[PDB]
Amino acid sequence: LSNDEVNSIVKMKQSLSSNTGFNTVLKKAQLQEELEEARDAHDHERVARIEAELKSIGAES
Amino acid sequence: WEEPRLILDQPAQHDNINKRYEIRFGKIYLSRPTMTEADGTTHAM
Amino acid sequence: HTKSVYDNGETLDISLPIHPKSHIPQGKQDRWVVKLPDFLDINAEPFDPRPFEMNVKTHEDKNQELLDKLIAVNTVRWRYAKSETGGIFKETNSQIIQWEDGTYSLRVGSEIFDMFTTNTDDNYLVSEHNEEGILMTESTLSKSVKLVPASFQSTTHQKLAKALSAKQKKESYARSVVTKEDPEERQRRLESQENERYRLERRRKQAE
Amino acid sequence: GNKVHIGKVPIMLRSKFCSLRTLDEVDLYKMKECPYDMGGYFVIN
Repeated sequence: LSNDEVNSIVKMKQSLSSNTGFNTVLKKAQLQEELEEARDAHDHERVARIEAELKSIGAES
Repeated sequence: WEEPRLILDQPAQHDNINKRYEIRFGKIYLSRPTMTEADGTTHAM
Repeated sequence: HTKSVYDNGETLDISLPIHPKSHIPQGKQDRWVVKLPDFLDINAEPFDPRPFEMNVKTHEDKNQELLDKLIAVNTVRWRYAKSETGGIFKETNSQIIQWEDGTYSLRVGSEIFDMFTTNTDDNYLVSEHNEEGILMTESTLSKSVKLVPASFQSTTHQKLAKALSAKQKKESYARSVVTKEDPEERQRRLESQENERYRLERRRKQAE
Repeated sequence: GNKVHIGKVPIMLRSKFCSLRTLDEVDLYKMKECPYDMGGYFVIN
């Protein structure tokens, strides 16, 4: 397989990916980074949506 | 911002046209650390 | 004996226009120079309630808004007061209070600011006559007076402390951002385009 | 004239711009990071 084919297969399985702890942690980190970017831009509307999404994704055990 | 201006000037006669070329430095934007692979894809590190 | 340098005797017949004074000092031509603090302001204009209410400004910055509110409420003002007999009188909101110890205090409303006096010699007040380019003396500035808040519990001091304490708390200049691609991609693609147009330009010049 | 990239600054671990400042206790284990690690150092090469 080529590198591009590997990336395509990984994206396909990510679309198929229901949940994975490593991927959930990565998604939460990316969401936190996006939230701080929105905070620095004084966007009070996006930050509410990002906070709601973070609350929904979180609550681990 | 300690040195916020780079200035070049030129009195063109080649009609006296004094042209000043100046560039200013603005905000600083930082990001979270990121890894850029050889293939081209970038991801959080 | 340092002999006088000027002996020509030349004289100017300049006559200066002088206006009558609304008041005249008694017993001594003495005045006190007072430095104006940041929390105290002077509004020489007569107080106009409607423009003042219509021109109140609201800002997101809490520190600036609080400072403006404090300086506005502490500003020395005056207004025309209609007397009960139908006449008009000048009415002010500021007074000077002298205590039993002899110290003086500037009062605006319920706020009291103490005065600290330091004697100054060879300090005078003059009136400028720009059209003739000469300076006419007015009186002597014997004492320099500083205005100080009376106590910690004074509302002006507490507001100043709050404003200055929260002013230095806000400090964040760099703004975060999210990188989606390689930061070096622009440089390499533009270098490729520049090399391409270099090759084209070299070919054109060799063909020109 | 826009956000031109001037360089990459190494990030001190557990500082405000580190990815581990967030992530709580549980996710710190999934990332193979010791919760007893205190940060305060850089990772060069």
